Amino acid sequence: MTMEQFLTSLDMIRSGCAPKFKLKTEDLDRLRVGDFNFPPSQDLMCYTKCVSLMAGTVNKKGEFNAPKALAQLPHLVPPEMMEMSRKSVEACRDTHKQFKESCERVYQTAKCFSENADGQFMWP
Repeated sequence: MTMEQFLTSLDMIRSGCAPKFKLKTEDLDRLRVGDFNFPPSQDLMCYTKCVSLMAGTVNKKGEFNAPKALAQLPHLVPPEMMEMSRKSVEACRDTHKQFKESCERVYQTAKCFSENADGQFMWP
């Protein structure tokens, strides 16, 4: 997909997950620009899980699937972000093992992607 299709896909992905949770707009704005530097509610963490379940990068237990995430990337991120994402998959493949609860596992992995991002990171 192109950069333009990607940017617009962020809103479409959000639309399939946000109505399931009680979320603050200011928290979603921050996640959208990759700022995970604030305490998340349970709802916001489970929101990251819903987004990642839509992407197919995690299972319902919140376990990140690095081989599948790598095979999914061409369908998720534009060519400009492939390498950053590839690098972030590798650095964050084990983050999920420090946490047991599925929503926290995914959230912590997403936060890792944002921190390890060597460029701008955007979350739906």
